[PDB]
Amino acid sequence: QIVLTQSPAIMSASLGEEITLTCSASSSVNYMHWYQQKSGTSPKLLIYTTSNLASGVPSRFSGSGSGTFYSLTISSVEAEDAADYYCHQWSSYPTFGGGTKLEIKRADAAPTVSIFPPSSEQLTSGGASVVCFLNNFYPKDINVKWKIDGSERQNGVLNSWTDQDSKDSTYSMSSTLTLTKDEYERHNSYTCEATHKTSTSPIVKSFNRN
Amino acid sequence: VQLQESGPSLVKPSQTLSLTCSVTGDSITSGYWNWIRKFPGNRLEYMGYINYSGNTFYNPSLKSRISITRDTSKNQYCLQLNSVTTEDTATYYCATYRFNYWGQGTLVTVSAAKTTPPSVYPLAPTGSSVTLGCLVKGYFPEPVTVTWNSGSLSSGVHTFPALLQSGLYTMSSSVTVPSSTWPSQTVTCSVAHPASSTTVDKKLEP
Repeated sequence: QIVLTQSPAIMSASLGEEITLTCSASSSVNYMHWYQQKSGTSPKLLIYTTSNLASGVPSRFSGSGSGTFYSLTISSVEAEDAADYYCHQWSSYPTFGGGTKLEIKRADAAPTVSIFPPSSEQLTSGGASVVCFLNNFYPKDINVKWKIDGSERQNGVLNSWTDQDSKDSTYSMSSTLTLTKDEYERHNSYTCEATHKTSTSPIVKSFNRN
Repeated sequence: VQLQESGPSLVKPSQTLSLTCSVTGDSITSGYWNWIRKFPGNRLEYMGYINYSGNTFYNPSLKSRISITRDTSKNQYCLQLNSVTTEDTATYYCATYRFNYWGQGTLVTVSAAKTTPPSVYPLAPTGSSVTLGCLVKGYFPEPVTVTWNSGSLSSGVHTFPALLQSGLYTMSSSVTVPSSTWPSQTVTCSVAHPASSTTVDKKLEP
């Protein structure tokens, strides 16, 4: 099995830049295919047979290389170019590269924070989840802090990051604090705090069980 | 050209994994018709194909337990994988010649555990815009698809990847609409869980 190495694992780019992604092979390869996979969708053929532009693909994509080294070039990088990119070789044992993720750089953005109390349905089942949405911020690095009646809480929280948005290059996060109905009704005030580098002053969303 | 994978989402270990790819637009009497699977960690593995004249070609490491057949009278081709283990848990795709067009793909999980349907909890609260959501909790196995108003709101929707908890999965989805839209108009999240053959439609109340 021919090993295809893609460097680097993660590629950073700014709008309007021209980037080059590389694919190194463990042995000689006659031709290389290239594939793009955006989030939520299926992989799509960009370049086939080293340098041939596939249908439904802009001319700003171009593939070069030969032997054991092949390159994918993207000119005028747009926000929609945020995806994973795979190279591919066809032989008696076809393989794919490990993939290169293209992250898009952009202006810093503060998260719009929304907080939600447990639903009437979940409480009836005896559960209680408090959900906090931190949508459309940049960069990805951010911490969320849960305060129950003033005291910080770390147990029972689960955080999920989206992939980089293809429209505005931003990120979103979902923070869920899960308790028992008894534990939830044992306190009154519930607060989630968003500390992002866009401001020293955190963004605070809260409600009272009253 | 459109491709569509279909078949069970759960296969007990040592049993046989079967999937169908329905092709519309072109006939499978031309070109090449491949099967490809993807593991967690951006790992793609080519499985095999069947071509225009019925010839097959398989991944050497899969050849001993893989079979690809076709039904030209239905314009479909099938995938058969025997004696599956946990290692075979992956997202299976069907794709055309040179992998030009792919199907939506389907996540097949190898396990002896029963399917557990998801509970769908609404997320509701001023502002010119309002953020709504649905909490999808306590299901197995992956995945689920959350759509708002039959895809009418795909722009503004955030799909947060599922995380594992106590053997059960939990994900969430948010949607942002003009304050004029909700709750003046009905906004409903539809959660599909194919493994349990379950669809839950939760309406957002103010």
